[PDB]
Amino acid sequence: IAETLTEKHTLGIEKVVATDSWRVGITSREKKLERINISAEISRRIQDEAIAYARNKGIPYLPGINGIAWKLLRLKWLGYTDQINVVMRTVPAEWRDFLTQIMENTQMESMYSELRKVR
Amino acid sequence: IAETLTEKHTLGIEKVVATDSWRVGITSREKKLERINISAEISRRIQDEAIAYARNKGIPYLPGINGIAWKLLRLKWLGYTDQINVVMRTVPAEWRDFLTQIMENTQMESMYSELRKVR
Amino acid sequence: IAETLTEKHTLGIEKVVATDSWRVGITSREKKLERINISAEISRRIQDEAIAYARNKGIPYLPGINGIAWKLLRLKWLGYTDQINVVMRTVPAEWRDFLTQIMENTQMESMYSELRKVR
Amino acid sequence: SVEVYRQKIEKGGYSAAYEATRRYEREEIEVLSWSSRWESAWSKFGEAVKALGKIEGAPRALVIAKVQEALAYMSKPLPNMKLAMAAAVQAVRACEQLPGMNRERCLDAVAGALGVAKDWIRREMT
Amino acid sequence: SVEVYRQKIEKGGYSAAYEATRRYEREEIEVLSWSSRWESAWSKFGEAVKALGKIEGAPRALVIAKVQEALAYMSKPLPNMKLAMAAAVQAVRACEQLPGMNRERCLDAVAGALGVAKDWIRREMT
DNA sequence: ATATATATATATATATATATATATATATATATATATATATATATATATATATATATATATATATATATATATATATATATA
DNA sequence: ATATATATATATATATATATATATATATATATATATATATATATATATATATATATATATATATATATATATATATATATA
Repeated sequence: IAETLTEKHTLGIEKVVATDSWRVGITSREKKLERINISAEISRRIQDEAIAYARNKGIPYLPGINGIAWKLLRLKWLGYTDQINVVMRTVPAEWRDFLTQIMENTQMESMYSELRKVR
Repeated sequence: IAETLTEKHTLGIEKVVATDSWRVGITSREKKLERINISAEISRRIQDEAIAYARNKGIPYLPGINGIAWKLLRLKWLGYTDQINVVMRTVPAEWRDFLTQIMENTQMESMYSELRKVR
Repeated sequence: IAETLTEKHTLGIEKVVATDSWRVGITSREKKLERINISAEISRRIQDEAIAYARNKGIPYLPGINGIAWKLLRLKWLGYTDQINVVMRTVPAEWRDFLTQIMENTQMESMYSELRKVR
Repeated sequence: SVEVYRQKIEKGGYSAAYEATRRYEREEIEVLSWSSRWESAWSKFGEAVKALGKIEGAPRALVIAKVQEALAYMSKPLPNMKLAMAAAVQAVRACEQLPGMNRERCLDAVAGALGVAKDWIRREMT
Repeated sequence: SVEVYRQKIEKGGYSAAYEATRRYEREEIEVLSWSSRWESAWSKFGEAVKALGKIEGAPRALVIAKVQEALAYMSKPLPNMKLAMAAAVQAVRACEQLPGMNRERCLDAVAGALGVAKDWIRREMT
């Protein structure tokens, strides 16, 4: 009767709950699921360095600086460097040294984990 | 039929009581639950020094001074210090020395336990 | 349909008798229950002093003077001394010496029993 | 962790949310009474956190949180404007560090969001 | 891998999608409310990508993705034009290396798609 | 030996339909594997907070229920001396 | 006089379930702000590979069922010399 993009999205969902392709989509992979493990580790590693940075300089802990430092880690891997340069102007002054601490100064532990996760 | 924010909160509850995600949300974690043990330990340590402070100086025990001293313990950890400065003017005179006793004079016992709990 | 404080009190009671949270609320504590044992001891210790006080001075035994002297024992423990002074004016004259007997002269036996109960 | 992830997957939240959605369209589910208590109380926190739109720059979660913490004290049955200012002067200091924002422009956005005078927050600043 | 391929084949998706279509034509399936929330939100991203039609040459996926990322920042309840221009200047640099494109002609396509002035992106370019 | 129908076996070819195997491509559906991104939904992991629920842990108190302990007395019932 | 269960006066401590005030921490499910990563299902952009089912182009092998041409043999049922 009809085929528009609102109803193509619906009829795709209808076949998913019919044949149960969501839960067999996850349980049949079982190899990509350890990327959740590695992502859980880098989130813990970045956040601990964000708190220790806040106590050595006496600045309050600025929440959401974990996610900013994690985006810049992933773009440094790809090569979007002028993406980085505008965000470094956007964060405040005392936290710019922390963001380059995650990229360059923790290139040993943290960049190897993203090099292991996308592999 | 409709999708507003009142009935989005409802339909999220109906999927919880259908598949029982609350109780399996607790029992699958079972590592974060020992934070309840450490939090009950700190609150006992704060309450016991509060009553001893009341009898050493002859002031009546002021209830709710546990919660004020426990909030300032966690903000000292993050670094919200002008949060502290307004609160220290808000409590009465003879209890200000107790509030800085939890923060720095019983730092080592109490700040380690928050350093252990959030870890 | 409605959410006022009368039927909020009801629907909390309905969820208690449904899942039996009262009888599992008592039996799961099993450590707080020894406070009933210690409260039984101080009630017996105060009442026996009250009849000995009535027999040494020849005054009739006054019921409820054991309950009054138990409140002054606990307010002394907190530090609410201005509440102590008004009840001392309220009790009759021959029984004022008994009320300071419980707080001071048998402090060592009775204030320790409160000090072990709240812990 | 993966193992805590798996145990919520086997409960089947995708199909269960789909069946509860279809039940709503066939009028088998009404609005729960918890939701009406939620939207009556939360709605002041939604439109007042959108009044922080003209703050630009960095992660603004700290200005967003302490403004929401400041509205919590004024909305008590016994309101405490003394402790509410304690969270407000933290939001002002957090707003000040951002590139492009001023101290007076952050006194504009914070006090306009809470709906109070500017001089109340400036008194506690010192 | 084939072992991840086979487990979706034995679930029978070809027959099940045929019966889902026939149920729709016999009016036993109505439009899900997830789709009404989808098409109301996505439709601004659909016509913005079609506005990059006059860019020619290479794999244009980086120009399309960074424009979609820059549009999404402006659509928040608290929009951030600072981080939006961060994703926008990556699209301009990725566009100007293609054979046939200039710096201003990529400044034409990006600022026309996002619907902003050309000088906002030129300031961040440096 | 002829003709109508039903079958087998030799060959060269056409057409309709059902299948296999070679190739280059388009389109509609069903799946897989690479990439950058958006949106809807289902889950995980970091943080700061508000709100609705249930759930522990500190405290001072009121009220409604359920129990314990110390006293003085009344009343209804149940037992003893 | 004494023990128990119930209701009621006065003077109290203690344990639980519920609602309510004030000052808090921790874990869970739901909705919302900001700053993010990872896995899945769906729809869409860009640049592709491989497998299947369908339809269509080009240029062909091979095996079936049907209809038709030409040149035959053999078995059956029917009608005829």
